[PDB]
Amino acid sequence: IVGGYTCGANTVPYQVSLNSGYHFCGGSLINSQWVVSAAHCYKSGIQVRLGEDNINVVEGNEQFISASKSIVHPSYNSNTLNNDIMLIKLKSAASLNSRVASISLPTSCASAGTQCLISGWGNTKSSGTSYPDVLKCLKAPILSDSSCKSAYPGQITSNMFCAGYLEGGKDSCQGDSGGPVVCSGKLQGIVSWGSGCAQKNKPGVYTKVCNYVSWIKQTIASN
Ligand SMILES: NC1=NCc2ccccc21
Ligand SMILES: [Ca+2]
Repeated sequence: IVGGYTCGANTVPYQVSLNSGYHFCGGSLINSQWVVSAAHCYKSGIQVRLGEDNINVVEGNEQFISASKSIVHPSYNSNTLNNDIMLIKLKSAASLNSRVASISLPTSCASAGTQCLISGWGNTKSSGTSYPDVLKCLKAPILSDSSCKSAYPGQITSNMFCAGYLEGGKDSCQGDSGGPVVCSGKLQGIVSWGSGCAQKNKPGVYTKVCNYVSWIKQTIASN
């Protein structure tokens, strides 16, 4: 997260870290057994880390749970990042509490201009590299589809939206992928891609979760 702020420990209790020896992506807890992330975060041997603030220090509220299965969206296209969504099932259910909590799925899509909370442990610099140990947060509005498509001609599908600031300075970044965009208490986005981080006229691009609610619900009911 570039241009954001330190969230505060466990203030984003649905935020998870995906670990394969090291943090490599975010995700969102949607019930005690299931996490949503980005398809481009797929790999084998994922451990889901819940209740994290400093990802390099055991502070006492973490739960570390191996994935038993991962399900990449059937239409995911790794070339274009269309349908950049996957589901991860936990081998044992998380113990839900104030610091480990699920986030609700959309009941409809959200409007342009709606303010959202984006969070993650990704790079905090727009030029160069610095990775935080503690979770970072950013408040950012959903941008109009025309501003999104103008920024990324030929790359935006109906399964993507942009959020952030056309002036730059505030954005998600590498290492935030798979994490949440929460608007009005609903998981409306998954951190997906962008051109650079926090650059003018290049806002972040997010998977449009509201298009996937039926797929999510049916997939988790059958797995
Ligand atoms: N907003 C983003 N710009 C580049 C990038 C990489 C990975 C996730 C998000 C972004
Ligand atoms: Ca920790």
